[PDB]
Amino acid sequence: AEQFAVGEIITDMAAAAWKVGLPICIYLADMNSSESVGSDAPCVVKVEPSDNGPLFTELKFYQRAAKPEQIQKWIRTRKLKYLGVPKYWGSGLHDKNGKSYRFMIMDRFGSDLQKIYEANAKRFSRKTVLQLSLRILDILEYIHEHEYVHGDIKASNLLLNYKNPDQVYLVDYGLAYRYCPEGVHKAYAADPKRCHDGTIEFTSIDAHNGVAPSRRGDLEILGYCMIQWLTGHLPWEDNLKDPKYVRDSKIRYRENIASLMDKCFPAANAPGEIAKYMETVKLLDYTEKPLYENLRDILLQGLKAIGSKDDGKLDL
Repeated sequence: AEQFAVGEIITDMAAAAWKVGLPICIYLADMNSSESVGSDAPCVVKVEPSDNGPLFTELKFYQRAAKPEQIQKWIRTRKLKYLGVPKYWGSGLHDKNGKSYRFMIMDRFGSDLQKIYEANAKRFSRKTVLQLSLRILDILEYIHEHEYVHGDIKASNLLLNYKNPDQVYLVDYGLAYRYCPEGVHKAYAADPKRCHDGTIEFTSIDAHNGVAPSRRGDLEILGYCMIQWLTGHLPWEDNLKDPKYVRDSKIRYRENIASLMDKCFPAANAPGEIAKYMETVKLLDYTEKPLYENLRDILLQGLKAIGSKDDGKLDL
């Protein structure tokens, strides 16, 4: 079922016109023109059945949090170079072959980080890991301040800007969670209308305990990615078919972070900014607002330690 005739012009709810291209159900897209949509198209159009739950969830997040001017204004005020939240360009409803579809136009990207990680024999340098994590912290602060948590940070959800390999973006908000609607934090409890536990090797202890994801969970997920990226491994990676095992290790390692460091890093040679990062996340209550700038400054010490600085170079 081809949802679009290639090269057709579609108009979104605000009457903005777009041309649809070849796929990369996501298709290359661009502004309406006499010219065809090329391989170097700046946008993609995602189309799903109108009854698809995740697309609606993702679209609401994009409308609410990723308006182009909204993002630019944040970038300018917080004095960032960029912000890795993809931009929302429009959406609508598309009926084809007697069925109803929903579509959304968003930024197009280059490679995901997982392909790059694997091509590098599953290692990122300390430099690369710290630079990635600083920008992810910028992203998490932004979405958290707009009432959402992601719940599933990982390399395959991190894409490079297709025209700038030093900018990384966090994608996939189909199972993102609105933890703070109208400024009222969700209680420490399960959400019946939510099925997802994240990705098993990276997910939060909260998620393992069947509680809705919150801000501390996102920072914890990022913690586990940092270790994975630095070392090629997590301690519980042998037994991911048993979520009981994975939660148990996580809980015990949270209780003793030095033993996590000893386990994951050689000898007596563990990067202290990572330990400090995890110690800081461990102190967070379920409903508590992280001190994002403190977390960034902890990472900045890692860079100072290795003879570098936050120069924006991901060094991939």
